[PDB]
Amino acid sequence: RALLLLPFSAVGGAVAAWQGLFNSQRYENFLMSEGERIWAWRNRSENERWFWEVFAWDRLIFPILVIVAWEYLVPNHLVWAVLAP
Amino acid sequence: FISPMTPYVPEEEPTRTPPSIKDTGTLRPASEWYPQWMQYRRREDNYVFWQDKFMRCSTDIPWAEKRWTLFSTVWYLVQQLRFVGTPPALRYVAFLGWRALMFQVYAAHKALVLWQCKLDAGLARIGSGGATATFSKTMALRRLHWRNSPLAEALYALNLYKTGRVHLLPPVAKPIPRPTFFWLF
Amino acid sequence: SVKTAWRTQEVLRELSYTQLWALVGEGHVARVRFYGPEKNKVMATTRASAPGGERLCKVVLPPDPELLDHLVSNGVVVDTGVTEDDRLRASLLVQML
Amino acid sequence: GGGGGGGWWREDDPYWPLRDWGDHPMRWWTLAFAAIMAAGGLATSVATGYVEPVQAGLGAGSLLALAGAAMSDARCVPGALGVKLAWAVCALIVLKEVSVGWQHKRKRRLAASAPRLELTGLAAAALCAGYMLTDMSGLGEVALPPNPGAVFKSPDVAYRASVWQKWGYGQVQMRV
Amino acid sequence: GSLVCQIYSGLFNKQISKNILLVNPKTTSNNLVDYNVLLIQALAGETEM
Amino acid sequence: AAVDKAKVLEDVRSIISTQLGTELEKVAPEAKFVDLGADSLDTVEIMMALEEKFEIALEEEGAEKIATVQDAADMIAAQIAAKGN
Ligand SMILES: CCCCCCCCCCCCCCCCCC(=O)OC[C@H](CO[C@@H]1O[C@H](CO[C@H]2O[C@H](CO)[C@H](O)[C@H](O)[C@H]2O)[C@H](O)[C@H](O)[C@H]1O)OC(=O)CCCCCCCCCCCCCCCCC
Repeated sequence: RALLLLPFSAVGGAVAAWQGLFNSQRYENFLMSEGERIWAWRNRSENERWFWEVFAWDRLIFPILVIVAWEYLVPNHLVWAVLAP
Repeated sequence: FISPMTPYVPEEEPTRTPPSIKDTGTLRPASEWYPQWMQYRRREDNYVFWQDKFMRCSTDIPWAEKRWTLFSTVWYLVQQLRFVGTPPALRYVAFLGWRALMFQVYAAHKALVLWQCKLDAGLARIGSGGATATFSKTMALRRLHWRNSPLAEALYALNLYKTGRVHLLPPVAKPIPRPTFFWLF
Repeated sequence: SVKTAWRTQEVLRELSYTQLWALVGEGHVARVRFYGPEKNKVMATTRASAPGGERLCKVVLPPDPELLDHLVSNGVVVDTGVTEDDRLRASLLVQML
Repeated sequence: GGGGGGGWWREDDPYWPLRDWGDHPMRWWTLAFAAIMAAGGLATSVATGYVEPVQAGLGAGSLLALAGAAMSDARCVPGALGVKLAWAVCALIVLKEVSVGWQHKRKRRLAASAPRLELTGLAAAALCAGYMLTDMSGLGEVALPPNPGAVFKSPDVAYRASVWQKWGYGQVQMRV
Repeated sequence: GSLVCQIYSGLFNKQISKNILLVNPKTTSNNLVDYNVLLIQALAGETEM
Repeated sequence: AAVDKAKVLEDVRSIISTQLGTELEKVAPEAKFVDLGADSLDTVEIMMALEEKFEIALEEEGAEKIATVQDAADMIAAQIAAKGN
């Protein structure tokens, strides 16, 4: 009689409700609000983004790491510790 | 020398962005997109809803919010993880949860403000005998809109408790400026 | 001079074999943790009855086959920092890899 | 209770503490904290014999008293510098208390040492929060130097080239 | 503002294309920086588009 | 800012009635809240509801002088006009 047991329909209803939560005007309004907040934060920062995208590794951390790594690797020699680097 | 009556109050540059035109100021969540008063205004005079987005985020940024510091360098990572590092679906469900929680805390604050009005009447009776038993509705709205400092609240409560004078209010608290410590924050 | 210097965190305090042997024989060391790839360094956790309380000292030794017949002879429990929880976390990491 | 300006106490002008008297709101708080820090440090060093209480006592109390003197006219560069110095001293007190601890509070057990956050650290953190929540803006021109990412969309070719040259690039073609 | 927020939200990627007419009346001497191209370039530079 | 004062008055009357219990008829422009029998705290709750409905900040100084429904709608309409700036 009751085929409702083993509820694959009920476990797929979670995915159906998840899909129905978006593609609505509420989610479009939330996306536009997030675009406004992203625009505001991008205008606010403008320096930290350049520091983190250009400076932080290539001109701050990586030279320190390679100099420390080279001095940790090469023997205690004048050529290998000063002149070759 | 050219003293103009009132002692000259220096007008420093703003350090925080002015609050948005859709704000409520009362800890209640703002509306989703449209602040609902536009329907009670004429069309083509509601141009200042996008003219708040401009000059709140593009053209009138205070220079105290463009300061580069170590704290802002760290905080860029939090904001980047929030915006481009976390999916907008999870951001949306967290936004819904925060909206519901903020509505609940606004209802709690409104009930607390009404109870503070009742306490206002009680303290205004104990201090003026039995004559003054009202309460200041402007002070009620001031408590609701968070325009009062704790010192102002304590001074007003003490003032009620020992002389009455409901309609003698403390000064409105100024907005807190953004703190700056050199290169740290 | 604990009443003269300022407090500066809690660094280890390099001892020597002789120092550690003295405070092990006098019953001031509660636990030892042998470390080093060559296993020639020891974290000595002292007990509260020691003159100075619980301090995590660091000792470097020569290879002398008499350490056991002093430590477990008097009171000292040897230990390693890798427990079964750490081993199971390592197994989980291997599974993720 | 009689600080800053006058005082009336439940008769007339009841909200007199909120009047702008010309000084910082936290001036008497930082002066009182300087007094109790110097007194507590001297008393602790006399009672125990440790010299960290007096050295980290009167030494920080003098800085807080100088900051409170500089905050007596909180509309000037001395006022901004005084509130920044007072915040720095209180933040250093909180940092030392919750990271290193107090030497005279050293105990036998490792769990009894426990740097923690006692009443002095609580008071210094409360003063820090008081500075932040009353007034710290001022000397906001002192920050990290502007990046070439700030001046990418700047309308000033001279300013963009100055940042270009200062940050080592200099000879990169501007094309603007 | 609608275009900027649509761009920053990503919806401008999947939105229907539209034509917008711009009118800047002929009063500039020669070609001393046209404000229509100035405004559209500012829109594209602010949106990084 | 050319606020539709008729619409503002109609919604203000609706809010007042909705909170208290009366119909839209009983809430007349010239009617005092005192006539409707809203207590002091009830008048304050009505001002809170008006703030929530119109999503605006009520002019605190002057809320002790909101007597008529017409006065409430006039202060609200002035605030709607002053919001856009
Ligand atoms: C019908 C659908 C069924 C579910 C919907 C509702 C049920 C459950 C809702 C979510 C769970 C409980 C949320 C309660 C507190 C919110 C968490 C948080 O920290 O706060 C989240 C904030 C709030 O969102 C943003 O918040 C911004 C900043 O405001 C606030 O931001 C912070 C809020 O934390 C601070 O408190 C700050 O003081 C305050 O200003 C804006 O103001 C806006 O509100 C908005 O843009 O987001 C952020 O910054 C952080 C972004 C990422 C965090 C993700 C946390 C939870 C994700 C759940 C994913 C699981 C998916 C399955 C679905 C089931 C859900 C469990």
